[PDB]
Amino acid sequence: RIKKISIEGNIAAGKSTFVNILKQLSEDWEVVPEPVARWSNVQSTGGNVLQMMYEKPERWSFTFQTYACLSRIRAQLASLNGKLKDAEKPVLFFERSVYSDRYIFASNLYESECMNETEWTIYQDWHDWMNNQFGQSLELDGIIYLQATPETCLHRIYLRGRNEEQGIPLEYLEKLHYKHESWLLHRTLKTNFDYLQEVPILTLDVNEDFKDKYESLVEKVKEFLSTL
Amino acid sequence: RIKKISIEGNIAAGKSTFVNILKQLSEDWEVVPEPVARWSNVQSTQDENGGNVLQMMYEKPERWSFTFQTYACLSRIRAQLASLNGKLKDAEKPVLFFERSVYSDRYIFASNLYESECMNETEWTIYQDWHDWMNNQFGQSLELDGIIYLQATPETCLHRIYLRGRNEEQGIPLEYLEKLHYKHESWLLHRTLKTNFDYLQEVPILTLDVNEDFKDKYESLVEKVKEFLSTL
Ligand SMILES: O=c1ccn([C@@H]2O[C@H](COP(=O)(O)OP(=O)(O)O)[C@@H](O)[C@H]2O)c(=O)[nH]1
Ligand SMILES: O=c1ccn([C@@H]2O[C@H](COP(=O)(O)OP(=O)(O)O)[C@@H](O)[C@H]2O)c(=O)[nH]1
Ligand SMILES: O=c1ccn([C@H]2C[C@H](O)[C@@H](COP(=O)(O)O)O2)c(=O)[nH]1
Ligand SMILES: O=c1ccn([C@H]2C[C@H](O)[C@@H](COP(=O)(O)O)O2)c(=O)[nH]1
Ligand SMILES: [Mg+2]
Ligand SMILES: [Mg+2]
Repeated sequence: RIKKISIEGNIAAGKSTFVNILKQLSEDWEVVPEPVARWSNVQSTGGNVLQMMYEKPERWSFTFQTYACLSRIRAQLASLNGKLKDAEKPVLFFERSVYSDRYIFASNLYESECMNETEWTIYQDWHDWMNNQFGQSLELDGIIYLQATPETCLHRIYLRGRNEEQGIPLEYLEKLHYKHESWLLHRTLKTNFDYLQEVPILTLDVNEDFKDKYESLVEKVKEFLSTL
Repeated sequence: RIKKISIEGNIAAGKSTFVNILKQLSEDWEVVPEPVARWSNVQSTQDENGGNVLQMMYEKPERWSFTFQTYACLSRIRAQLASLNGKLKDAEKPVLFFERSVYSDRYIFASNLYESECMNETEWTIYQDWHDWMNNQFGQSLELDGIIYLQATPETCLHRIYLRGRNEEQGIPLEYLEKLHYKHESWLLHRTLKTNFDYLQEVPILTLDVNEDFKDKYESLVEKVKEFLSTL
């Protein structure tokens, strides 16, 4: 019975950065980071299935997207049962969606011919099902679109220095950025999950370095939150 | 209220052949076959010609062992779960026969493919958690009440595989069948296969020797089933 909100955007736009700005001096706010740490070592509930994916996508992209998405829905679900339901005015923020996996990233790869048509049918059969009983409660109350041009994104992918993702072309980020605008701005993107069409969208321009200029966005979120 | 019973055995032992003799036998009896149909042609799940993932897994197992086993298990979990909600729930002595359980998927077919090196370490690591957590979530509904093992020599299975005519599996070596036979015997007969799900060790099994052609001489066996069920 908490306000579940997704912090969405591109590769190193600054999601995890703002997620940690929000984790701070907000007792009624706790964040759920995408398991990009647990995708790096694949062990018992290591091996790098993200690097394997980035390396031979026309091979591991499917195995990966499946593990990636499962790890999300596992962590997301588990967070609420525990944590702090008792607090009076709670908000739980999710680094990425279960939807962004299927509709922006896994779709992207399929189109980029990394996912065999039959790999795509399976992924979808799987996803449309995982989010029925497990992603039942786990439904969204709002999405925060951290907008950043693919241009800055690329500099900030290096600025990070994550080696698996250093061989990323602007053209890739560019093709992602378009799936984003199509989903969260223009809203031309059509999903199987029909409630998602109506839910709110706070667009924030994170092109301008917000590391020590966070105080404005946080006001604009506190606003967006009063709404829901 | 619904008794759940697994019909287990090696490839082409006579699971469906046996399960259809019992489906006819009573009104309070119903079967849940394995979705080999949706594996042969992978479709978009529509209600009011897709690839063959089983053929893919066969011709190049290095590549489709994991992909198939995941789909295979999902489709099973999906199908089974569906049967319980069906209209036959209100009856006196209603049983359910399942063509293979979610345990044979992992502990026989998936594990062997990992032993045969077709599926890599991290491919295996992923499978297991997935199968664990997924199965554990909403687990109570699917617990078996008993298992029926249809015992046939790997050579009988090779004959029945040929008797069937499944193009894709017409290349299955004796050794493959021989390997799977050992994993069934280990689990369902010698009862030495340790599985994560602990309830299993306490479920009653009924082993039958389908080495002789039962399409005709089924009378003896059924009566055994009937009495095995009276003791559940
Ligand atoms: O105001 C900011 C926010 C982020 N970053 C850089 O952006 C990356 C962090 O982005 P993050 O991983 O948080 O975003 P996500 O990957 O979740 O999109 C790193 O390179 C940071 O140094 C930056 O330089 N200034
Ligand atoms: O006593 C028997 C049992 C089976 N079969 C044939 O053997 C093949 C494999 O049987 P089935 O599909 O039932 O085996 P399963 O794969 O279900 O264990 C089929 O063509 C059956 O008609 C047969 O001729 N006689
Ligand atoms: O559905 C997803 C989600 C994430 N990623 C990868 C992209 C990034 O390299 C890595 C971490 O995400 P960012 O925080 O860098 O966006 O996750 C995918 O490939 N597919
Ligand atoms: O978990 C499974 C289940 C089935 N099969 C294969 C073996 C058979 O060729 C076919 C199913 O038919 P029978 O098991 O009914 O023979 O799928 C597997 O490899 N793994
Ligand atoms: Mg990240
Ligand atoms: Mg069969």
